[PDB]
Amino acid sequence: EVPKEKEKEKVSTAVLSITAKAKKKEKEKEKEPEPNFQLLDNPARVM
Amino acid sequence: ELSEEDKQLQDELEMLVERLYRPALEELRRQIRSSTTSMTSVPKPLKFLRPHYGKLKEIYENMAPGENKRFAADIISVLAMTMSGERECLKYRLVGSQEELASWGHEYVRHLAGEVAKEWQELDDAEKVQREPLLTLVKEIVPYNMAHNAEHEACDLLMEIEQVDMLEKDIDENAYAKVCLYLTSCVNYVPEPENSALLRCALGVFRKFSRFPEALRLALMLNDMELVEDIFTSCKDVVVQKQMAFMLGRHEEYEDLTEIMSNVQLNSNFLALARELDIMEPKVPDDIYKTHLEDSARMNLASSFVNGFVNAAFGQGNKWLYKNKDHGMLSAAASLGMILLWDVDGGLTQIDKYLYSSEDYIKSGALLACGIVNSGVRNECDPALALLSDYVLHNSNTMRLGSIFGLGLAYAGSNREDVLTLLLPVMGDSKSSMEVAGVTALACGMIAVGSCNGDVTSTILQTIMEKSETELKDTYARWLPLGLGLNHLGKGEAIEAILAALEVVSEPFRSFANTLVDVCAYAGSGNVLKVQQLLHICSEHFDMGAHQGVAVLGIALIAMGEEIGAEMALRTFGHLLRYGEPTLRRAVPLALALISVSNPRLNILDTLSKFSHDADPEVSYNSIFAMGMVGSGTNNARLAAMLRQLAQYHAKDPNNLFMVRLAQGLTHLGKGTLTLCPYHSDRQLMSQVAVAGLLTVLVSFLDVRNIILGKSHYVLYGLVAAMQPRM
Amino acid sequence: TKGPDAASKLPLVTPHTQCRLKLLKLERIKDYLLMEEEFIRNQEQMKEERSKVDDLRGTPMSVGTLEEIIDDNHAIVSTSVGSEHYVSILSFVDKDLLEPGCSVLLNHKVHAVIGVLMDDTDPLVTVMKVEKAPQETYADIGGLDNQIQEIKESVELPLTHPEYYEEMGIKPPKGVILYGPPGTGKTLLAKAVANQTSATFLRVVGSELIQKYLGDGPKLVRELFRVAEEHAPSIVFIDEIDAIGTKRYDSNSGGEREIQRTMLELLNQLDGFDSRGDVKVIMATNRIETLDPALIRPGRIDRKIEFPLPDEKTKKRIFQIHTSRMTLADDVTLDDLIMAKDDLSGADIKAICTEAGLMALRERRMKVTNEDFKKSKENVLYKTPEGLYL
Ligand SMILES: Nc1ncnc2c1ncn2[C@@H]1O[C@H](COP(=O)(O)OP(=O)(O)OP(=O)(O)O)[C@@H](O)[C@H]1O
Ligand SMILES: [Mg+2]
Repeated sequence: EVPKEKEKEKVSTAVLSITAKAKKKEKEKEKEPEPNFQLLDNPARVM
Repeated sequence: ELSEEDKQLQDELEMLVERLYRPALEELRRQIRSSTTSMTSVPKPLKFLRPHYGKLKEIYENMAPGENKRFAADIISVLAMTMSGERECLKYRLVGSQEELASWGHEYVRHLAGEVAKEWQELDDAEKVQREPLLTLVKEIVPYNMAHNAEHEACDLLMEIEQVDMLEKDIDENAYAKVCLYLTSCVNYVPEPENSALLRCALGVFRKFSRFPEALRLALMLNDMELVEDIFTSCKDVVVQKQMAFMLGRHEEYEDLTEIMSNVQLNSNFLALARELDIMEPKVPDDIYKTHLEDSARMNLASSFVNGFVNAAFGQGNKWLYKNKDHGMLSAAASLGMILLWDVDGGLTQIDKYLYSSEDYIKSGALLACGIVNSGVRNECDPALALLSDYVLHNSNTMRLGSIFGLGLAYAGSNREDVLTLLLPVMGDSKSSMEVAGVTALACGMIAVGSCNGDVTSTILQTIMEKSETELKDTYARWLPLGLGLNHLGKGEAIEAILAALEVVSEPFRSFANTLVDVCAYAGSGNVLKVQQLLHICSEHFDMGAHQGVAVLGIALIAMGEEIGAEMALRTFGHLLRYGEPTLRRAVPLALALISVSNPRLNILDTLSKFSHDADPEVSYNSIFAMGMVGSGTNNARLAAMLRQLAQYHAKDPNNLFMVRLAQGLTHLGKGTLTLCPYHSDRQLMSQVAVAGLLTVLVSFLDVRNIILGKSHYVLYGLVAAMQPRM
Repeated sequence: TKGPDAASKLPLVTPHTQCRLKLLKLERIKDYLLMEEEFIRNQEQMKEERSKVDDLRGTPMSVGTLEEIIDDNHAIVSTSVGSEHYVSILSFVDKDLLEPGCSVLLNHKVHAVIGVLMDDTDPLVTVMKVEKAPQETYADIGGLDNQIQEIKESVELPLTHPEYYEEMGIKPPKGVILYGPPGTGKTLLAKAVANQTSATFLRVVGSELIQKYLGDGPKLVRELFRVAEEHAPSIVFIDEIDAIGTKRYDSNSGGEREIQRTMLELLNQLDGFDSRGDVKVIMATNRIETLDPALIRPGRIDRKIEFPLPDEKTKKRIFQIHTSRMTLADDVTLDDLIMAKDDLSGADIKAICTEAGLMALRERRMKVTNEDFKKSKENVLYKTPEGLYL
């Protein structure tokens, strides 16, 4: 499949030492078997 | 080493741990005499019972109540705080009936405080039952701290994870210098609304000690007008009530309380301090310049701007006003009114004489003169209100474009319902013109001053809901966001609903809307997550420009408290303009200016100079206006000299010469008597007055080519609205 | 005349006593610094014709010294072999930067004019340049108030207030000696100037201007002062000038005459024929009686600052500074050392404090005591016959 060119992503926000605190505060506030046959057609790619 | 007697003590410890239980408890606990020793570290029994730590811990595990199990916990927990043995064993010991700490040392007290803190962070809202014993603990420790002058550590415990009132309430008296200033600094640098928590904590300290001309200014930091009246209520001494009224105006006996609040005599005080070291001298532009040391309407505008910025409010026109050529607009009439600032007495007469005069450029200027003169002074007999409300109601530019900014000048920072009802219905401006709608939003916001007025917010929201796709992304339609921001200042996270509502606006626009709303919101306090957001929104490369511009202005506005933060932001902005796009480069000077207005530090001056002579005229204009803003109201030296060198370099550049001469006029602005600096009190107030003017000025100068070199000039007189005396 | 360079200094958290306020402030520094680093990494990672032209440019470009430009496209250059050539001039040079003595760039094979290298400052001077900001601001300078005021008038005020002098035609002082006994603050009052001065600071050591090659010293000095003038409205700190400053004598050796030549070039720079820009010279010395009037003159050295052994009040303030960051014991009165009129330097006070802390540490303690201060003084101090007077 065509390799989906991914967006040029950055590095994380890094620890500003109250990033986790702010995230926690916001969070608290918010609170098939494969078959056993093939049945090949008449020209059969039989390896 | 192990001197013979030291080894004998070690052998005593060995026998004690190897050997019923009452003597063991007695002597093992008394061996903490080493820690209680007023003059010693390295408590010998601590670290002599190091190999026995595991044995003692397992013995306690396999221990049951009785004669033992009571005082052995003390030794277990001291050996713990030395190594391992957390608050589970600490509180088991305390339940062992020893919380006094008298038999233990300051070292153990501090270690216990830290241990309590770290369990509190480790825990969540669940298992809150354990907190209550820990609260009684903290209550038992804090008196020990106020005894042994560990006030920093006590305030640490109080600020820890939350807000606390009991201690600073029970912090004795006449020793509050620390709890005052040190907690003021902690406040200045807090990241959360527990800022406001520490704010009213310090306020309560002041109130308990019945000396609060510091909670005076703390009132403004506490965005609670109700608290403002609460402080105003007591005012048991008229002598201090007078000072409080003067402070309120700058930012029983009812005859003069409202008079001082409205500052009907601030003009008298300013003129008296002018007489003190008199500089009263109607002047000529060249002297502010030095053209001897080396008649376009552009030169007329430059001369008028410098003259007004210098002689503002000194009470000293049509003859020299008459030289108009297209862009020869009401600038000079507003300049005369400004030179007459706060002089209502003669202001009425002069403005009436020059309003009964020629076409729009003489009547809109008169209305702006009335408003700008009324700025900063109020009275029961409302001045200029009748003229503003009756005249100039037709749909058109010029007239209302000036009149609405005049009304904002008259009654900015009032939140008065009468002018609100005057301006909100008139905000409907799809009938009128686009710049008129912009200035109407400007005045509405400048009066709102962060009032969070639902009505004005609705007006702005409906105006922006009225959308013309091509009009939005052309120019001169960003003052709806500006007014929204002015209506909402520093209220914290109470902006998400507005952001969600605005999220319907078209993608190419509304970047400015969101950014300017966000910056007019939380700012001055300093939030690292927020400035991270600002820097990242700058950092997404776009191969929009004004979006990064507003982001830059926001970094400036947010980094206006902590001087440490301001300097680091200077570093960041140097990086930005170095590795930045032209829009980002243009925006950087505005941020520098906001960081240091009228505080001309050599570093900012040097950086702006080095970036001045740029290939982009917009960059050059931004840099030279940044020079003007850093030097404003200071007469600072060598700024004029280097600026004249810059002018001579740009000898034949018309726009550059005009703007640089404006920068010189700013440099000599107010002859030092007026400064644009925010933070009037203790350099610690995001002053609702003049922040609106400064922010409007910076937003407008985000694009200088289109608006400034266009059909409008009221930005300069908005900056004047921001002006304030330095005496 | 490129313009001031100065140094980059991070802000200084006001508290020094170990405090959660200090922790918070320093974490503020941390977070803005991390933010700067992010922006850098993100933007510079997350985000033709001149390339081929510079490829055509000779990759191992050499450096010559231009001499007697000729014509519009044919300039004479030299080489580091004593040879010289009539080289060609390409279309890549800005032109008008080519002056005799200019250190030009040349192509390895073609030997053409392929650059101007308007950046060549000798390594012996660029290493001496100052780019760090030594944390010694005017807060640890106990007392010395008059000396600090004079040095501030000399160094700061013609930068942060160039209006007082222009208002009355006077011109600011150009040079200041700091002279005195062994340990008074003559170098602290230079460090603090480096701190608070937004102007370039230039280390200098007198023992650094004496060069092996004959005639090289009175070229290193010219390089130093040319760098000072060109690169900034700056300050030049010649520490220990008594290393070259001795009085000129007739002499009978080569080295002494060479040292005197270095002196003469220094003097010609300070006040020569032509002029001096905004370079302010700060010189230091232990003995001012052993210097040449030529450099002690009040045209090159407009101010002289004694640093007398600090008096009683200054000595008190110095103990205050150098014990402030220590856990003192309430039984310690910092006056036993003050009252005694024994020659005590600022460095001597510092050493007393350090040694006292050490004696406590040996006593197995981390907070000073009066006996510890007594022992520290007694074991630190290093060094008229009785009855001849009185
Ligand atoms: N006023 C002062 N306050 C504090 N420390 C001082 C003071 N004066 C001198 N010192 C001490 O000076 C030491 C540095 O040496 P100082 O600058 O005194 O030497 P100097 O003899 O004047 O000059 P040089 O370093 O050229 O020999 C520092 O450790 C500092 O402790
Ligand atoms: Mg020294």
